[PDB]
Amino acid sequence: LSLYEKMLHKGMIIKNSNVYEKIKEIDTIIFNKTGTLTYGTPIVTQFIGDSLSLAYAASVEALSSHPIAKAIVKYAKEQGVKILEVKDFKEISGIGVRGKISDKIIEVKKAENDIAVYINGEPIASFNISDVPRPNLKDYLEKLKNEGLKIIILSGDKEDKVKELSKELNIQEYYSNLSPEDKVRIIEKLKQNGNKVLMIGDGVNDAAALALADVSVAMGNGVDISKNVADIILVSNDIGTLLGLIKN
Ligand SMILES: Nc1ncnc2c1ncn2[C@@H]1O[C@H](COP(=O)(O)O)[C@@H](O)[C@H]1O
Repeated sequence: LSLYEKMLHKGMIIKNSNVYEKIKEIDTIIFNKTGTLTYGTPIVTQFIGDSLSLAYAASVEALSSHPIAKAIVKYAKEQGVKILEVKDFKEISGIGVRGKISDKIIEVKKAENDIAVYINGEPIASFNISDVPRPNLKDYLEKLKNEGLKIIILSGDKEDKVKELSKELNIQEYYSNLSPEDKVRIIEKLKQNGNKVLMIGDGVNDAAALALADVSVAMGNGVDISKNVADIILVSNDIGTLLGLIKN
């Protein structure tokens, strides 16, 4: 039907209307990592420590709703340990959680294996938690060879998580440990350098960068601040779908 309907049926909401004109001009495609190149769901990739520590950690995390707490709880159930009764539980907002089991103070909190487990102030185990990447690569390579598109990846994630993923999809140019303010500035430079930037984002740390892109795409599973500022919503959460469109 109408162009809007065609796109919607392609899995794309076009909030803008001028965006088509804008797309022919784009020469730089920037991906925010989290929830764009990956699902937005943290998993335990590794636990270091024993099963008693695992049980303690999950028992305490069972009382939090944070995605990380959930991922630990889920990992432990899969190992087959059961949830223990916790007393004097406390979330902290910044660090993590705390609680008392069998006369032992248990804390599960961040660190830098970012997540540590402390039994009576002594770090006893840790979790390495990370994301699940979306299936694909060729799609992106079709971009590289499509037009002469430069592809950049950005995230507030650590240089280890980002380097690994960029190695994976074969992107040379990426930047890690970035705050929104950093991202705004990188895009700023690019636009000042005369580049036309299309950016795909998803979630809190992407909104301000997206608002500043020449054309902006938010993911379907993306947060509201991101979507109310995006030119396009990939309600399909299917990047490939968006790719094709870039193949004008
Ligand atoms: N329930 C939790 N268990 C362990 N660590 C947490 C928890 N909640 C927050 N954190 C830590 O706090 C950081 C930032 O939290 P957030 O700002 O809410 O995403 C996370 O990356 C974790 O290191």
